[PDB]
Amino acid sequence: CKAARFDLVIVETSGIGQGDAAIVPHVDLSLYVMTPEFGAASALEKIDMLDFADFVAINKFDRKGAQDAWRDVAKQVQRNREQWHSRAEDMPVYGTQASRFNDDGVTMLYQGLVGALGARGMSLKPGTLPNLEGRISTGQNVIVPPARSRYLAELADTV
Amino acid sequence: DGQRMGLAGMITDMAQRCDIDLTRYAPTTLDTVVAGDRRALAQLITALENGKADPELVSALHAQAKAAAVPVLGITGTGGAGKSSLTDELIRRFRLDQDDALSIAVISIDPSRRKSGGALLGDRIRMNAINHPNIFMRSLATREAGSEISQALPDVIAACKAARFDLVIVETSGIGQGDAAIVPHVDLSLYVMTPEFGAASALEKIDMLDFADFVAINKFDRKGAQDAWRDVAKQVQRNREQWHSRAEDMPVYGTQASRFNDDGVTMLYQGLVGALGARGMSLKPGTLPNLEGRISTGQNVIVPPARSRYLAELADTV
Amino acid sequence: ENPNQGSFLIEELTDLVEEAVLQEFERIAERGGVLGAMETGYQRGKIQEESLYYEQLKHDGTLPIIGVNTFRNPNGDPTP
Amino acid sequence: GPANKVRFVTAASLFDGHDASINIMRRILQSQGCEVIHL
Ligand SMILES: Nc1nc2c(ncn2[C@@H]2O[C@H](COP(=O)(O)OP(=O)(O)O)[C@@H](O)[C@H]2O)c(=O)[nH]1
Ligand SMILES: [Mg+2]
Repeated sequence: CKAARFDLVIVETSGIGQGDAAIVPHVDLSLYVMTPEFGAASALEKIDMLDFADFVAINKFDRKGAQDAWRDVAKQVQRNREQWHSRAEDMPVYGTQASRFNDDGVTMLYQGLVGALGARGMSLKPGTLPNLEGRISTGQNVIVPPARSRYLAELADTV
Repeated sequence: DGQRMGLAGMITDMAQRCDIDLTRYAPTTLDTVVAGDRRALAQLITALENGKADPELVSALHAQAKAAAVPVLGITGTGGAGKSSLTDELIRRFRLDQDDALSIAVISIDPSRRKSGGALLGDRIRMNAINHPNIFMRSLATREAGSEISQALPDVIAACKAARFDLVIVETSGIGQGDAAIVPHVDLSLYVMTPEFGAASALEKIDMLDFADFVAINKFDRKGAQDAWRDVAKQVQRNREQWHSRAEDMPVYGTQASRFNDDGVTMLYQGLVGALGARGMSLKPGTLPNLEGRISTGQNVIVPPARSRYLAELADTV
Repeated sequence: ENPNQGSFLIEELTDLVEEAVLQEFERIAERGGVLGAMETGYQRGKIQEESLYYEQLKHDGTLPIIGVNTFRNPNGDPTP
Repeated sequence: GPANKVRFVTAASLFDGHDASINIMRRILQSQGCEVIHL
């Protein structure tokens, strides 16, 4: 594939376990996805993939604990990184939402990946999208504020 | 002094000072082992782990294991599923029902750190009900680059079996999707799952379900509990190709480990008792309320989720 | 425009249907919103199951539907 | 290094609600590439 003189190569592996990090030496850049439901905070400190992932993304704030997972994951990434003298909110971990179109976190991740590719020296044109800032999307353009998920219960109680 | 010389340097000196192996201290026979010692038992376990024993010893171990005729039950699943808690609950139910008249052995396997070289064998912490001479537990690490089982796991399994115990439970590390390292070596298979596992179609490519004997879903608190159970049961039926049955009767039941005295836990214990009886191991007649059912009704739950977000209502009132 | 004069049955059916509908509403809410229902295909599968049950019963014939399960006139079924 | 691995166990004495010291000890020990069962 590389010999095809293409701009970019992207490879997705199979669903991984815990002790599996075979992709480390065969590629250049490492993106690892994660879910808010992953287990206890003390548990996560045994996920070996965090030892090499250049970026880690928790996707979709479907369930709860999204912010909790974000804080814990960022803190553990710092812990494994040995970059003690830096605060967590700047770490290269971003949480997004796949199903929702035009997600803010997706844009943030794209801007970061553009920066990373520029670091490796990849020829390309200057940026065009509004270079927004942030670390977690606010869930904009959502149909319903989660505050009223169970309105039917309110209607039943009303009746 | 810890601030002066530094905790890092103190730990380095501690690590380097304790550096010596105890390989020469292993025994050379199994007589005292079958006698019932524990320290020599751990000695044999360690010697097998490092492979410092004669092949004659291992051959004798296998010979005795061929006469062991004992239950070997493995429990595995995704990482962070919570299998350890389920194991603890099962052990507790065993003790409660059988009046501590059994000889329980437990083996856990945890991943190693492929970079640093160390590991964090953090599973004994969750379990709490092993405060007894008649139930023994042991943990082992990965230590190998690729697999999720020991380079001598069958050897230690045979050694543990030779100790004339009642039943051996074994758990590996959190598995991926293409792994079946627990299938051929053990006798019975328990697989844990979570409601947040992806699309319904995704359920059709979890290879572990192919050899699974019994599948349980944990932490029913979250959404989709009933829907996830439905899809799991339907997929299990499809993979079994036993079209002659209706869906609800398939041998798949899911429980909520954390909350005390879960009904589904008792149901699963009843099923596993039936399974062992079908394979024929000596045990006393049942004594607990042996209910029927398929999914726990959330008994004794503190708050019916129908009133989960009351605080928002109070704020709106104000 | 009000045939309820003399009717216990209309009121009984009304209240029972209302209770059933509200119970289904509570179940839907416990399913976590209509959007979540759409994502998980809850109601789609439910309708699938109920349609299968209805068709199975219709093919069984234990439900009286006039002119399909009986009254098969000996003239055959040409149906131009 | 030596084929043997360092196995440790860490815990707190009865009735001391603080725990962070255990964590600080154990994470450093882990950094030193030693297997420890923290109970
Ligand atoms: N909601 C819920 N959480 C649970 C339940 N059982 C265990 N957990 C969570 O799982 C954690 C323990 O996971 P653990 O067994 O140590 O991870 P494992 O050893 O890799 O399987 C606990 O901290 C609990 O928060 C349950 O029944 N319901
Ligand atoms: Mg574990």
